[PDB]
Amino acid sequence: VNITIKQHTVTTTTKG
Repeated sequence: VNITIKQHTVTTTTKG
């Protein structure tokens, strides 16, 4: 899975 990862990455990436 790369959904949760990409998600948890939005926390440190704040991608919109």
